[PDB]
Amino acid sequence: VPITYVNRATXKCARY
Amino acid sequence: GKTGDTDQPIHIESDQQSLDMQGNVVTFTGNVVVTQGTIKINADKVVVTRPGNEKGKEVIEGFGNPATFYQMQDNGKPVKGRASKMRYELQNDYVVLTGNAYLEQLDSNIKGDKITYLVKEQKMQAFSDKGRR
Repeated sequence: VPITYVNRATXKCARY
Repeated sequence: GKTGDTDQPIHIESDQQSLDMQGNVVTFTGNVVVTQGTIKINADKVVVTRPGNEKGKEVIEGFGNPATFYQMQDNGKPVKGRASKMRYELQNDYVVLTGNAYLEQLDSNIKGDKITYLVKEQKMQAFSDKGRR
């Protein structure tokens, strides 16, 4: 599967 | 495969996260979500890294003092386990568990301290060392 993580300091996301 | 294996990712909401630009080592801490496909993990620490010129050959470890893993297994033989560390490999079968490693499935349950498992499956192995390396 892909990874999809989200950062506290923007509230928004990326893949790996 | 089946269908869903690229609609549902590994999803991670988090507090104490870091994401590298150069080798792309990643770490999540203090509060971390981990769910994927038909699997859940619980941890206080999570790390992911890439021995990968090619992709999906990524490697993940989770630590919850102890960590736990849960799998709705395809064939009606679901499994769950618990260890000081738990590990998975993203193009691959293999889970590994170390420190107080415990697993239980419809097929079997085992306590040990160094155990490997296969997410597509109902089989496990313990590796009782004595300097064999």
